[PDB]
Amino acid sequence: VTVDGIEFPPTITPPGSSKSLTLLGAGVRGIEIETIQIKVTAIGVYAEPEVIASHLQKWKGKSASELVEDDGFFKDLVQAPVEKLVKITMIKGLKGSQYGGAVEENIRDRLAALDKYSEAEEEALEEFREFFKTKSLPKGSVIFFHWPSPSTLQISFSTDGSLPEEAEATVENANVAAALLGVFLGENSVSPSTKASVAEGISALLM
Repeated sequence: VTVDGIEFPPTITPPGSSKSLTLLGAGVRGIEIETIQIKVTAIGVYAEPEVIASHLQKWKGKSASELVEDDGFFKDLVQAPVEKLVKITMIKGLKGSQYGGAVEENIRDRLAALDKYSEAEEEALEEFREFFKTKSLPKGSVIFFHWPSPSTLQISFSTDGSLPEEAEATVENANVAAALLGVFLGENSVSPSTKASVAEGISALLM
């Protein structure tokens, strides 16, 4: 499986973890320059297939096109209490503070909309901001977002693109954790391509 020349492995064990997760789908974050789509990142989404399948039973029989159009499906996915991992490979290089500010803005907008942005969420976003502050994210580098639990976010990163040995940082906050996942799979998604791919992955899995 490859996305814009970036191959996503069928499985990944999250940094520091023992549980092997399976690729559900992958896509890109696209931004436009005067109507032209530019690919900035490739995004791969991983979870435990047997396990996540058992929380999404209600969606069996539905095709990819049907899941894609159903917002409750992605909500289930986001909310499902199983281990998840998102692997992001940079296609255009960015400053960590740029990548980090963009994600933070997305999350904050989501928390605001849900009316779930209080002091705790602010402090968690600070930790998230702190992670990317002095980092550079060149072409080919990789960020790992790992949700061992829906309220626990573990982050790591390698300039190399190689798999970190361990998680570098942990952010403990249910709302921010879930909103970040939503950046990818949610109403607040930056990547319709990833969502369509994950839908196509899960559809096939449920049959």
